[PDB]
Amino acid sequence: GFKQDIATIRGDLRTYAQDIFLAFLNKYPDERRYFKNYVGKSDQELKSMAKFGDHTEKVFNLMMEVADRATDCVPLASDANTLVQMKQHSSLTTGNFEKLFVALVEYMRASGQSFDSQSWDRFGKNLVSALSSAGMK
Ligand code: HEM
Repeated sequence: GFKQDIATIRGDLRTYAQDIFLAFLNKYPDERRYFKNYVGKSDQELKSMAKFGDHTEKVFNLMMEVADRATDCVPLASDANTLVQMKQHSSLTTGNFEKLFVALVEYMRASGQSFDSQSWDRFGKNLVSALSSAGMK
């Protein structure tokens, strides 16, 4: 279930973080414009870029903390507020986050692995609602 998936992701966070983040950028290539250091870099070039690994790790660690603090895939309003108020997110809208969760759920469905994809899609929906409530356009 969803709690086991957090443990699966955390066990190999760097690899899952890098692989899901790349799946996101490759499915929605316009999103790469927000990451001006990752423009014009192949998957293997980014795996060799220390800041890419550090960024993706820090993003997925926070995502897994928000997921673990959720109850029945409902995130805390305080965690949504953190994601809205972050300086690095100031230009974003809820559609950037729904694209990340669409990509994440499709990655999970395609993997060899027994992810609770329906729960990640619900979590993403609930998080988008919470981001909108915390003032994201
Ligand atoms: C639940 C989803 C997300 C979480 C948990 C998250 C978390 C984070 C964290 C923790 C950082 C700082 C990392 C560091 O200092 O190295 C960060 C940076 C950033 N985030 Fe997000 N983020 C999310 C979704 C998104 C989305 C959908 C976008 C844009 C499409 C985005 C754009 C950025 C950008 C542009 C930065 C600055 C890049 C950098 O660290 O150099 N984030 N995010």
